[PDB]
Amino acid sequence: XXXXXXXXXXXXXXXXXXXXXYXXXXXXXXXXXXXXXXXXXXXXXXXXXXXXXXXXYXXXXXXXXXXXXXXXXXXXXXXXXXXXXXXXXXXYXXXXXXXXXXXXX
Amino acid sequence: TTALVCDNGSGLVKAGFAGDDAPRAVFPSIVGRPRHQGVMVGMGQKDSYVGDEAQSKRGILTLKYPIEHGIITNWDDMEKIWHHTFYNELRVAPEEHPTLLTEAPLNPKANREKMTQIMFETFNVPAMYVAIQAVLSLYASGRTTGIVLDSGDGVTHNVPIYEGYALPHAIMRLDLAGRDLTDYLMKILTERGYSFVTTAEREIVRDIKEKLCYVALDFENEMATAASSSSLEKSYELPDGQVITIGNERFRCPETLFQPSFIGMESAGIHETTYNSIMKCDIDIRKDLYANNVMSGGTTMYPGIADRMQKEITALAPSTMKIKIIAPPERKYSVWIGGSILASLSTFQQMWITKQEYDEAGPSIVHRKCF
Amino acid sequence: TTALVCDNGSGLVKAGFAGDDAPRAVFPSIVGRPRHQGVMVGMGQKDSYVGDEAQSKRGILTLKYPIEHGIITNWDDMEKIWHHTFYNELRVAPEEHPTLLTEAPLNPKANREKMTQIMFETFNVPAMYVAIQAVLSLYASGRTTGIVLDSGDGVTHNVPIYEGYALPHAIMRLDLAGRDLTDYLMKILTERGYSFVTTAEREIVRDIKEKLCYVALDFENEMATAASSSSLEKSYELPDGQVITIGNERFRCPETLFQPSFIGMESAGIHETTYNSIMKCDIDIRKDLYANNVMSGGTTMYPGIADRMQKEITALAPSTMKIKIIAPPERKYSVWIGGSILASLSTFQQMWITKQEYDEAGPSIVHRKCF
Amino acid sequence: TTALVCDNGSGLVKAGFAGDDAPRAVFPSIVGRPRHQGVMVGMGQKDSYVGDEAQSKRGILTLKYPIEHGIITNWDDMEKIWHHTFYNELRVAPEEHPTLLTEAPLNPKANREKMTQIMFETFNVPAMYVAIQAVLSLYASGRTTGIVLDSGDGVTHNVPIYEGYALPHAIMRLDLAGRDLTDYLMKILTERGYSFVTTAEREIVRDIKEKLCYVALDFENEMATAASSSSLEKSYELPDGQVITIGNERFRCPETLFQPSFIGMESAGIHETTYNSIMKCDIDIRKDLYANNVMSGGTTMYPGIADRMQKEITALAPSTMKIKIIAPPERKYSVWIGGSILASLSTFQQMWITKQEYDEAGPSIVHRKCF
Amino acid sequence: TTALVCDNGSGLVKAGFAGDDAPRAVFPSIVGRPRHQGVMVGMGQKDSYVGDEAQSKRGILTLKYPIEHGIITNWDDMEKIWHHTFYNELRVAPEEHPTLLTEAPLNPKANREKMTQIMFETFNVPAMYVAIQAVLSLYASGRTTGIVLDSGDGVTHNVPIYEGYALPHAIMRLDLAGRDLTDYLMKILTERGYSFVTTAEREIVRDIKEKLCYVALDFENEMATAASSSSLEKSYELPDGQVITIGNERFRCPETLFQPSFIGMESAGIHETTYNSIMKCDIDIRKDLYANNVMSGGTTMYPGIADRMQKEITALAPSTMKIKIIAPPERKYSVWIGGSILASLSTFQQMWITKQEYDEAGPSIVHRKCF
Amino acid sequence: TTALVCDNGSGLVKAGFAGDDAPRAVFPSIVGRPRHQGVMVGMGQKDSYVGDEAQSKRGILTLKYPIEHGIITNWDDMEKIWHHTFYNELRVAPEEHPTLLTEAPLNPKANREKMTQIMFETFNVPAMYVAIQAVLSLYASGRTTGIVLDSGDGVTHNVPIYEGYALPHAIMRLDLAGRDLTDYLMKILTERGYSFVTTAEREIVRDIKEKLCYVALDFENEMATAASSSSLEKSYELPDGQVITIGNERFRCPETLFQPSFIGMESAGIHETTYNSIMKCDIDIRKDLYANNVMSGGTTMYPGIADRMQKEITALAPSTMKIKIIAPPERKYSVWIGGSILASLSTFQQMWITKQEYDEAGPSIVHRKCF
Amino acid sequence: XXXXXXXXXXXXXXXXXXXXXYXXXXXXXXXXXXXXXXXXXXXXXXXXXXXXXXXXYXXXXXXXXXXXXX
Ligand SMILES: [Mg+2]
Ligand SMILES: [Mg+2]
Repeated sequence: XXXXXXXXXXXXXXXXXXXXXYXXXXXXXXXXXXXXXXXXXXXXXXXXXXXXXXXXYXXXXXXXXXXXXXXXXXXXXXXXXXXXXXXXXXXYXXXXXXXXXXXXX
Repeated sequence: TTALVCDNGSGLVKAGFAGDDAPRAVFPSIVGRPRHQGVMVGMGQKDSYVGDEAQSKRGILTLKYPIEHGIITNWDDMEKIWHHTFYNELRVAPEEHPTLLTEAPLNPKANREKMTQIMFETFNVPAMYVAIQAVLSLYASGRTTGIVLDSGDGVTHNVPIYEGYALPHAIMRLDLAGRDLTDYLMKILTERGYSFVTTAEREIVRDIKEKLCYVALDFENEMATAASSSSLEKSYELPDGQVITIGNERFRCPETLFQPSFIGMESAGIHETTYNSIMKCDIDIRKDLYANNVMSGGTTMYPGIADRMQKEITALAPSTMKIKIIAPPERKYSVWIGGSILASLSTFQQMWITKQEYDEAGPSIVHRKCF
Repeated sequence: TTALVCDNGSGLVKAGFAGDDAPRAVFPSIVGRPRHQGVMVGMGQKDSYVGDEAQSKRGILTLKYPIEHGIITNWDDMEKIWHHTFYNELRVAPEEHPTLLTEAPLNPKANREKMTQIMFETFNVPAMYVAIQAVLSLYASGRTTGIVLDSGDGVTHNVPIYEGYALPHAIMRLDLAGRDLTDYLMKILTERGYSFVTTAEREIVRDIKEKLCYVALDFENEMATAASSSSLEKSYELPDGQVITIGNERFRCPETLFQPSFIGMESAGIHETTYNSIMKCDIDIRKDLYANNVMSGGTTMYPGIADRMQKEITALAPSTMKIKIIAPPERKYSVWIGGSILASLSTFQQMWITKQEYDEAGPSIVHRKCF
Repeated sequence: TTALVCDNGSGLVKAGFAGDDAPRAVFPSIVGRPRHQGVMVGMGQKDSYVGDEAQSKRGILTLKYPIEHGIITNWDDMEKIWHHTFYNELRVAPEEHPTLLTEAPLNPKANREKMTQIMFETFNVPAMYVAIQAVLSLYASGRTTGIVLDSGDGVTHNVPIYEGYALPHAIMRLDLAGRDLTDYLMKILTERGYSFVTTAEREIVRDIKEKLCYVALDFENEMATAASSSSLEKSYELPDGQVITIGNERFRCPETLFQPSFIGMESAGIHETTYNSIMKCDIDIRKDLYANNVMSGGTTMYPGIADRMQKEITALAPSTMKIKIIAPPERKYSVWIGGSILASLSTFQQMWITKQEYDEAGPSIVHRKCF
Repeated sequence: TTALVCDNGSGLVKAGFAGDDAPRAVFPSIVGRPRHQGVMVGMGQKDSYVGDEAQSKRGILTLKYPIEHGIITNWDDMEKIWHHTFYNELRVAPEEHPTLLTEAPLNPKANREKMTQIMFETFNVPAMYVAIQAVLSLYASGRTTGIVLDSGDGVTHNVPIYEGYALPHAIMRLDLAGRDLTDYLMKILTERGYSFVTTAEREIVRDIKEKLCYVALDFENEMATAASSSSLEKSYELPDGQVITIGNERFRCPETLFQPSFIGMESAGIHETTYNSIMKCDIDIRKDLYANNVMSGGTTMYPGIADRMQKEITALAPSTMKIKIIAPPERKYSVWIGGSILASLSTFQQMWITKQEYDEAGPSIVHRKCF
Repeated sequence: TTALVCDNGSGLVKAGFAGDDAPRAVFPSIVGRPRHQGVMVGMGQKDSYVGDEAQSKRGILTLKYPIEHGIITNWDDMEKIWHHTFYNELRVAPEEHPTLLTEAPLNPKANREKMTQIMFETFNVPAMYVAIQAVLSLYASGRTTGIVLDSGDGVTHNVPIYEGYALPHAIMRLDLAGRDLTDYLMKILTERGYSFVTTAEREIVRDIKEKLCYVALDFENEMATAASSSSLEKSYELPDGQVITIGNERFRCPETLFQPSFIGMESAGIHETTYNSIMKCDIDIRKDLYANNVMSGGTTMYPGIADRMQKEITALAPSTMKIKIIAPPERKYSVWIGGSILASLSTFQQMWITKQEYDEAGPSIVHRKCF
Repeated sequence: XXXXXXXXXXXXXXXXXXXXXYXXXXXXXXXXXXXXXXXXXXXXXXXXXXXXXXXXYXXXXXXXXXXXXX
């Protein structure tokens, strides 16, 4: 005969009982604006990467420092000098012989 | 001051100060509203009900269940729950303490962002944190390595944690939690066909899951006993009304976890998930995890799970290597217990979010700052 | 007669006669079986399904995926696939032609030995060959030198080939292929948390990888735009059902190739692998390979890879020397195309295995006779 | 006071006082760092790990290996290693003793100059010396003449020493050491295709090189037995997890030393290197060296090397003249043992560098003062 | 007809008709063969390579070097070289001309006897001659007296020739040629330790010997500048790949000639050899040779040799008497140029061997007929 | 006391008391010094070596040869030799005896004057004498007349002695001694071209001169046999290392004495020198010398010399008159033996120099007092 | 009440669904008997070695022929 509390309460209830609408309205709508950060979880990623690859790890030291390798008046070259002195035949023998042989009494 | 933790792992909701052994009291996180014209005019109409208050009143109330699949579905309902729990049980004011939040892992950002937004704005509260279940589960269980299964009301977990670190690739996440299982129960139970469906009626099943269930040791052999015997069959009352008596229909329910055909999905189940998720994780660690295996909360309550678990891993493992599982007494509280420990140590003073950041940067803060 | 080539590089499976420009048709190599009681008795039950037939039927079927990591996992499934493809598409009888097989390099002998065993016994077939992907990739791309990256469904490759020769020490082999990447996608996607896991559901992702992805030019800067802009964000339907809309979550996926933390392993990634694998190979050759750089198949499909590739090599190379990459139109077919060329030249009449050897010596024959 | 020697021949690192028979303890010279978010907040995060401490912890750590090819790659890592070893094992303070350093011969000056620079500055230490491996190897082995092969983790050596003198032209230096060999092992092993690549996973191979290897007496004949027999095949566990069983793939590995195709280089190999390097050295001496032939360390550990060595030299020598080799029990310690002797004799008091020179002249001092 | 000369003084190989000013083209006398499985089946496999063809292809080829110490080591390789050079460059047929051969003096008969045997039999060729380097060097340099130093790839020479005659007792013969020097270079270069050993890698050094070397004027004083200055240091690229920068290590190399310790031998070196070898030769002649002093080919290319030469002879000579040296522009071609003159004059029609003798008497013919 | 004689005729050095039949022991008069860095620090470095001690040690030592052409070249080396021989072999103190010295005749005064100066001053020694070789050679050979040829390491002699007198005009003196011959050997030997030059390597030849040589009876005819036969060819080892096999190259060496072209000089050779030097000496004596002809030491050791000698003198003599030669067994010792006799007879007590004169007059004393 | 189609189909499916068993059965079992051949890849090794070393290469000519010189 009417539209009533009774019918209106019916609508109220069904509304309360209807899960699909209210849950969809909150969850589905809120799903879309989900995310903005430079994640710290990704900080782990970057750091690991830093630890990861030889091209950073080896090259940072080895290109930089193995650039400049050397200076010495080699002890090995001391060997060469000594040997050449020992084996400059023309120096020792002919100096000694010229010195002595000139004197004839 | 002092530090306070809410568990909103779904099902009954757990809240308590740091350092008490067990939370002060516990609430289902039911929310319910009137269903019928209010016809005692003498009655005060209150339009929303929560907690054991609702748990008494249920019959004319009807339930909404504010967490689906560990993601909290509808905010204002949460706000009712949350507000009620603080003021009515805790007699606590939001300024008074840091508050600690307990999260399903690997699940959509929104729960983080709004949770923090509400709790810094609606309540205004010194410090906030969100922590992943397994971490707490380890701290309480006190083995720095492990793998955890904790299947609550909501989404069910495997995380290996090695001592001091996460293996987030490792992790598996499943919607098999006890709620959905329980709703499967009815589709069994109508076979005997004492039968009822409404929200309150569905929670009535929860009691039966308390009393009458136990885990199949072996499924075929149990069926053979089912042909032989009635000890499988026990007699139980309605919460009020009838005596009801239940056959294999009791033990068959948990089997769903081992064989999730019966409400049908494919992920090959808890145990095969576990061994899968290990074999994902790397080679050397494995023995420790084979040693240290830890379980908690809603599903684990069932008698017998640990045995069939051992049967399953002994199936899939090369038998050569040690296997065992832990089944602590306190499992249903475990999470919040671990949270209490987590709250206790001064390092969180280094670690909490503070209001200041929330001033100076958005909800975005969380997702960097916490795991 | 005439000569025929199967591609069983995993993913869709490619088959065609020598000298056609492109294979006649192509099949996913899905295999799937029923999941549910068959309840139209009017229906004929067929218990196994493959190919676009399955691709239609999927929903109640569930998938097995018969190639893990380029090694073919389970023989009888292969036999279904293989048998089906010949008879149903090709209308070809096994005696009729030589058949040519396409292999991940440097991977376990068993696939060679059983593949040949089956195909000489189960089918009886004039001539068999197994060829390494990169070789075909060069022939089709037609530069006798090169280095190849082709990352299919399955295990992902670097081989330098110098003109006319192999450098087998040089070679690097990685399990990073698009399949595993795709399964990582879901662990991203649940952040927005429109979320689904089952086999068919996982293949649904493949479409999104078709449409919505593109490669990060620079990761930080892209994130800065992510804070600025929504052009990063596009709106896409379920194959049926909803509209879905995806943020940085699209472009973030390919980055895994450059930074394989996100499903975490260490091998420092494609680009660093490439420069590593060169610097393994010897000194004089290098310039040519720096010039001639070639890519194909599953991953390469993404827009933009070539640019960041150039950025990476220009990072690691001494800039002084030339760098470029090739990005041919046809990459996804490339392998089989090269195979067609490989089949064409009469020298394989010198080169095929014949039935006679298989009579007179075992499967052992292969491993001498082919690379 | 007393005199102390570090071995930093790569691989495990050896340190001990003069006159003990064997060093107090030994450390891999692994260095490793975290790979994953540290998620027990209860854990103290320590960011760097070395030594058996790391050797336990490995799985989440990932390795850097601080010596490539006997040249120490990255200084601060060394400093960690070095510092740790002194303080933690030795309980020794840098002022307390001279310290003695053990060097690959004929390799770039930088390792000398920085090593000394650090150890005089960062530590401040009474006396420093750098000595070439072969010299120590002789002293310990106690034959004043000889030729030495000692192939460690790092670059692999031939030096003839005649009694009391060097023949530095004679010397040959090769990157074939066991590390690179081991990494070749995996490219074999994936044929059987139980297969794993990461740093920790690579060290897992080292154990297999301990247990399962032995040297080919004759390569063809062994292959013939491979066709005949399974005694060639043995069954072995993962360090944890599976049983694994390995064919010719065990013995094939060492053959690389005799035939370095398999990871391919040309220098015609150990044995031909040896006879080459003799025939370089002068004519009269040769018989003695043919008599006195001495081997040590990492590669020599394998059973059987000495036999095939004799086969090779008997091939290349005119058979007329004596040949034998020494295979002492202690080879893996040998270097440090000899170092201990080297430290003992008072003549090094004449010989050490002292701080005073380092004051009065630069790092340049070393390169004159030591060999 | 017309008369044709091969230079097989080792290093690049020089060939040209009589009376052209300079040979038509020039070839290294590299020979090289494949090193790796040939894996483009499209490629034609050719199994042997020579000449700039090889010089391009090198990287996968590996070198044999067919002349050690001016004695040609392995005949069939020579035959490849020789055959190739005639047919491919020269477009010449063996009947067509006499051919003229260029020899290290005072070295084993076998090279004479087989060279002739091959060239009369394998090729059949009108006339053959073998001539000693110094003779040609004089004719080209056009001073009938002299002393010659020409140190090629191969064994390094002093012959005084007086006008019109030999003093074969006078002659000195040394294995110090640029090849061995170059291989010493690497044992220097690893001090800076950009370091590479394989055959092709060794030839890469040859380029550096072209560009970066110059001769020490005074060794000590240069070292003093080495302490002072970096002009001693220059920056140079890999043939492809890196920039490389080289210290005293450039100039130190040639010093080996003056002090052959550094790859150690005793013969007291070039200059002392020269003065020794004079003072062997008789008394009256000497002034002329002191005046007429002539140098050519491989080593002489270095800037500066002549100056230190003058310093050395002014050291050893009684200063009273004239000294000078010749450093012609064309030295690297000189030998073949002189050969061209040698070929031109009709008197060789009197002088050639002819086929007839080879018919009527053996290889023995040569050793009478030529020097 | 007792009387002692040093032979310093070069080559091995001979020392012994008067009246023993043969000297106690014998030393090469090698002197040698280190060549290489001393790299066993355990080794004591001794910087100079002599005698069989050096003869063992040679390889790293390098030789100086302290007597050229019988004139002793470098005094301090001599002093080492001399000192060593007395103290180490002889166990003799310089005061203890007269010492007797053995001299090339007709050669520069300096060797006399310094020899005496040293031995009276550095050693202080009762009596000194210097005696000409031929005199001793006669006394030992015991024929008062004769002519002597004794060609040691050093300068090679003819002296006719008539009974009791000298014919100093008669005498001929030649630098053809075995040392220079041996160094010619190498310039032969490289024809077969097993080839080596360094000092130690040159002494290795000395052994071959021991074993493999013999004297040409007739040169042409021997060459004819060389064409016929291989008995001319014998097989011989390196002192260690190879077998070596030598043709006419053995016998050709001694021919140099008969034809000194091959290392070229003119003095028409031994035999023509001898007949020349006779025909210088006067007319009547000649028959005796034709009868009495005597030879000794280094060259004479060769088998066969005496025969060709007789052939040569029978060529040049008028055949009418007697010719013969003596070839005693002991020739290599002969000189010192004769010296022993010379020492024995009391008349030298009349004859020695004494210290007193050296006090009262200079070195000048010698040159009067002795021949 | 039973043992049924419903449960039996469950078991069937699970079998189909269990990846560990079927994949392990084929791959792990077939992994062990992998290899027997005189590899042609090693033929390359041997041949290269033959080309590799002076002791064959120089000595084959030089020992043989410099034997007879004259
Ligand atoms: Mg593919
Ligand atoms: Mg030349």
